[PDB]
Amino acid sequence: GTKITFYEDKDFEGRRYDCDCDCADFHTYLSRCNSIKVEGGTWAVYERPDFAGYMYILPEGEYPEYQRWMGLNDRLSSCRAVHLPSGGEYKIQIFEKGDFSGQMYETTEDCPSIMEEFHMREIHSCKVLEGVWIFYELPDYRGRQYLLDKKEYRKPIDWGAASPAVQSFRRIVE
Repeated sequence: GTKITFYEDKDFEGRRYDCDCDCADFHTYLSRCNSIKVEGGTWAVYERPDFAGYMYILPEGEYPEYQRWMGLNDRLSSCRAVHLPSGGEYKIQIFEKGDFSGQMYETTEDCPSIMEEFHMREIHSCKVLEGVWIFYELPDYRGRQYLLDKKEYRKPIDWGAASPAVQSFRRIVE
């Protein structure tokens, strides 16, 4: 199936820990993480146990330093595999105001700049009609990441955000 390997040092050195299912805490086994190998699927990794703190999405690949997953540092301690619905597609509605109000935009495409495409820098509510998406605080898929996995989000706290700042978003594809 899918599998992720965490290493305490850069370049896949040092003690390691392997997962193939969700893990709410691996701090018992690894006190830091400086490189990751992801196989067979896409994973969400979290700064703190029980899927809290900053989140980073990692598709299949080798990550020999934390910068390669846009990490802030080497502090990671939980992870969840991102399950994509079989043969599914992607559609999202974004709203200018809370509770699905104000100006709406509906799209099936990745958006590297919400300002250039939709002339907004904030999203106050959202419906994911199909698929799984990532919201980013900054343009070009940078900053805080938030995982939006298919259905309704009345307020930014519902996707884990303390503010409505979103400036790019994209689909998690196979």
